[PDB]
Amino acid sequence: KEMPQPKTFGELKNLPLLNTDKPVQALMKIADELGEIFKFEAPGRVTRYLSSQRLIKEACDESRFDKNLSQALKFVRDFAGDGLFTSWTHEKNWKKAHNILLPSFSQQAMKGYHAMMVDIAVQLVQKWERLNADEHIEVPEDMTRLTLDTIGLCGFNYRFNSFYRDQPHPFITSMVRALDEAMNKLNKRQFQEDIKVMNDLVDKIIADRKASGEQSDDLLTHMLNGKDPETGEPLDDENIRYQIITFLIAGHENTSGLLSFALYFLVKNPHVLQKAAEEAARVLVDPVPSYKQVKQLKYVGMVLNEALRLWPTAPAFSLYAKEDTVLGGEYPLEKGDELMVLIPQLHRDKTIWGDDVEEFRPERFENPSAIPQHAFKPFGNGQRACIGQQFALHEATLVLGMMLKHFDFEDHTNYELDIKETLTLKPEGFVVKAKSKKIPL
Ligand code: HEM
Repeated sequence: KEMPQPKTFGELKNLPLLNTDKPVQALMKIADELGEIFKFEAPGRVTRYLSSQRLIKEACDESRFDKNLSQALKFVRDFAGDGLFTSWTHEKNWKKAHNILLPSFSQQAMKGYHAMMVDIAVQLVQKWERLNADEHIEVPEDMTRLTLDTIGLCGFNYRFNSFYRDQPHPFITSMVRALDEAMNKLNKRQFQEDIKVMNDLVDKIIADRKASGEQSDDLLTHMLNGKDPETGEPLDDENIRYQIITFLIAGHENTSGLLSFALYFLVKNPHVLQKAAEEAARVLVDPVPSYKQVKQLKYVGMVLNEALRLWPTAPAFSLYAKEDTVLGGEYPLEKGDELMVLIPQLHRDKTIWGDDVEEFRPERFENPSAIPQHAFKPFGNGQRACIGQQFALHEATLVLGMMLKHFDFEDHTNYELDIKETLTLKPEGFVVKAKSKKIPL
């Protein structure tokens, strides 16, 4: 009935508790200690962190709670604007973009993006094939090159050519610096210059495409051709720009983290790596994988879900109460009160998953129906769930499948997991050696 709360520091309230490089990891320890719900205050502000499936299922009731723009999302809005990720649900442009873009992100739509995903995946595998004996792989670094380039190509048919560079394309450098700055705020001159570098490139590409009239298999074509069924209006060019920025911003780091954490768990669990590699070998019988083959990589799909269980790479989302309501028969909330869903803790709820929650066991997902509703939420909730979910999973399944077909892997440093936190999670300094199986690529 009365809510637990961690240590306060006078007027600073709980804020100093998050004065750390790893705040989600600190929050998980507070959840370990305090249980399924705790109050957390800062000077301007109050939230409640939820960790149990029992309470989070109620928080996922869209008649009662809607997505909140957290402080992080308000800072990111300085360059992401009213794109899908940083808009309120009742903003006109949220509904308009959601209606136009939804079918373009369906599983069916992945058939159209597949060729460009494969173009970048082959670049990754060729890079590793071309390493000499004395060399290792920087895993998150290379996964980030891959996901950035894939979203650039599928998003607006632009090649960042990350596998041709030590220093990223200047748009990437500006984007990464811009995110870092907004996360650090939780400079001003540089922030503005980086916003400008981002808008100018994206605005140019939109302008070039409208001029040529070329039709391609990318999201920019769908957005130029789209009309909202409700209002009948297309997106304007400004909003199209914010969406392109958002796909890069919302998508690249989470998908790179997922691939990195999956490879981490596979090298730490060689029996699981072997079962996954055996599937990859049986299924991916052609030098270039087909869309239908990726669909047949069931166990690789399970590996990815179990990596998302333990370390969901967008680990928290924020909600507000639409009206006064009582949570779990115990905790009265007022209209506008905010809740945070602490996804890594939810995914450790022993009442759902059994006592072995820290173990990496992809077989938990053998029968996707046996997972209770709202027990597994790495892509958020309801109409404000990740629009990129099918894209992320097709990309990750394709690339992991190819990695497992083409190489044997060695954890040559006996790497110790260190999770770096920004807007996303990543296994910092994770490195491996890959020995080629010398299979036609
Ligand atoms: C494993 C990779 C990914 C994870 C774990 C992930 C996670 C999430 C989560 C938890 C949300 C909800 C945020 C909130 O409630 O505040 C979200 C929203 C969103 N994501 Fe993803 N994401 C991933 C990949 C992608 C990719 C590849 C794209 C684009 C190509 C993308 C685009 C978006 C967009 C536009 C939204 C906002 C949707 C809306 O509210 O209409 N994400 N993501």
